[PDB]
Amino acid sequence: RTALSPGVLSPTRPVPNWIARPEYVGKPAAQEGSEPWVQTPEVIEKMRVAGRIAAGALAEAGKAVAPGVTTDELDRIAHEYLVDNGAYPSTLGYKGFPKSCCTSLNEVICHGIPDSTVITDGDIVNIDVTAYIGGVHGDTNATFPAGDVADEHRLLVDRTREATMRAINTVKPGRALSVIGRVIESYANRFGYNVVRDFTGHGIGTTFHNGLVVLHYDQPAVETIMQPGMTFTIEPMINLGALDYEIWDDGWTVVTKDRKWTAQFEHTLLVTDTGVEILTC
Ligand SMILES: CO[C@@H](C(=O)NC[C@@H]1CCCN(C(=O)C2CC2)C1)[C@H](O)[C@@H](O)[C@H](O)/C=C/C(C)(C)C
Ligand SMILES: [Mn+2]
Ligand SMILES: [Mn+2]
Repeated sequence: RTALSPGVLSPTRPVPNWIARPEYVGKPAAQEGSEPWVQTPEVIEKMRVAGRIAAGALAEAGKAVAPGVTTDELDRIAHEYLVDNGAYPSTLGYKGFPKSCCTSLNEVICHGIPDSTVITDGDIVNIDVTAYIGGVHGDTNATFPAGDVADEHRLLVDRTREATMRAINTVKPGRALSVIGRVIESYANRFGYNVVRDFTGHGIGTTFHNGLVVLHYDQPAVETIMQPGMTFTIEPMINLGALDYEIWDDGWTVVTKDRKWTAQFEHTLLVTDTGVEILTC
């Protein structure tokens, strides 16, 4: 279709007061980045709840992807799902972000802001929802087709889901963390795609981004070894075109400079005693 441009935002959606806010709501920055990478058994139990709720919200919003829907409506459905299940939407009020999920159409790499933009036939849309409940976070995203998606765009989406799943399969105690981005990038590059560098996955727990970084490209200089009880996301963004990007005037929305489309998937993972468990169903 035509290159995207910003629509109009709807007003802030309320959250029932009884649902606890993360500490960072309304503040310039979050108190995150230096927390332990291995979680306690108590926190891991809590993170199974938050992950399940985030995965339900993402699935409910995904069911509404269809030509003619607005990205604001996806956000209303995600928001409603989270608050009906007792969870706060972690994006809402993180460094002022104004909505309860990120909706990233077509050439939007990440961090799209739900708004009056109407989806049309052929579009792809990433919906990224995080839930905060029991003092911990759960983060997941997926890219959904709207209507009759072109073969090159269908392939990019299915190969980005494959890359994410291949990477998840490598996770176990003792594995070098660098294998994740080796597996993602070696697979994506077979088809000539380019793996985004400047946005990464991350440890997650009682804080949204806890200071652990997970790269999605090949970077053998990272020495980090995976430990039982570590919790982190794998969330590669994969481009049909070049990596060069621009940020919109809202200071959030990241778009490819060449306007070629891009796809993402994300799960929150637990390193178990023997392998990996997807906490976001
Ligand atoms: C692609 O998006 C991921 C992403 O930017 N990661 C990079 C980390 C972003 C925050 C700062 N970082 C840290 O290491 C700091 C320790 C805190 C890098 C992000 O985690 C998404 O999955 C999440 O759903 C959206 C979060 C908002 C920022 C829109 C609310
Ligand atoms: Mn996310
Ligand atoms: Mn994330």
